[PDB]
Amino acid sequence: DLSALNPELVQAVQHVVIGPSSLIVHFNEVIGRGHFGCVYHGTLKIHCAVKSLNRIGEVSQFLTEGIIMKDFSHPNVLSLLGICSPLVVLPYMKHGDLRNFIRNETHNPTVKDLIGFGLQVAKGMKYLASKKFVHRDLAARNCMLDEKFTVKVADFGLARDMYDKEYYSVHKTGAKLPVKWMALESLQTQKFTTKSDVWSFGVLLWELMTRGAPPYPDVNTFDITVYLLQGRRLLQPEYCPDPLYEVMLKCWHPKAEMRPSFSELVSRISAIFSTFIG
Ligand SMILES: COc1ccc2c(OCc3nnc4ccc(-c5ccccc5)nn34)ccnc2c1
Repeated sequence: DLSALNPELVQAVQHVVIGPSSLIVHFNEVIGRGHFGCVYHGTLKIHCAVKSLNRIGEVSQFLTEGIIMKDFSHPNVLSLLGICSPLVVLPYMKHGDLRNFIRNETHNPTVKDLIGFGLQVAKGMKYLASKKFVHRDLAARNCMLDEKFTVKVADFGLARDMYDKEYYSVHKTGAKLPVKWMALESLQTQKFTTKSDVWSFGVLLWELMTRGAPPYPDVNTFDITVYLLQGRRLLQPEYCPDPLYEVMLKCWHPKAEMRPSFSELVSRISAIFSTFIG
């Protein structure tokens, strides 16, 4: 129903919609499980990941969401190939999510590699933030790697889901929130900003430098606000450089407006990264 869309967006429908004859989808093996649906191998011949929304609004809104997301193009942001319940068609990310990749006893990223994964995330977020887009759920689980180990910020738009339900807690609005990645003010208000994405990014850097350790494991869910207000932050991982820890502390500034922009994070991290060999 093209009449129900913003007249500005009608021309973009032909570029976001995938005709079912162009897409093969392999429902025989699940590759990813989200709360809203499963993910499967797909051949579009380009390799893709096809996300079902089986488990789950306005069809017009679903399309506008897809049109917004398809226009996003950055090497460190997961693209939308198109839509085909509607199926979400995404580039295939061979090496899965960042957290599982750094936890994997196969592959041996160096400290330089790990900082580089962080830098890539920062550049993806710099792009997203320049598009005035707030991610709300930045974490290592929610970023992915392709065949060339290019890290991409994912889990947004039509790809948004809870892909690891363990790290989401019920608030009172029944919202299921990633409390251990959330900024102080967001835990209090449930409002998310680019500056709260910056807090989440600091936690992500910590994940990278610990190779995917769970943050605050001896804290129980929403008692995190209490824990933080005692004057606490995540401790410096053994292999995390001093200046990288200083960056994390800046990301966790009590005053949202004093946290660094993603541009500044790209600048600071590029510098630290350049000091390393191998
Ligand atoms: C080789 O195996 C896969 C599996 C799922 C994929 C995929 O699912 C959609 C998606 N979009 N954004 C995100 C962010 C995080 C996760 C995720 C999935 C499982 C476990 C943990 C996290 N999926 N995810 C997209 C593209 N490539 C994929 C490749």
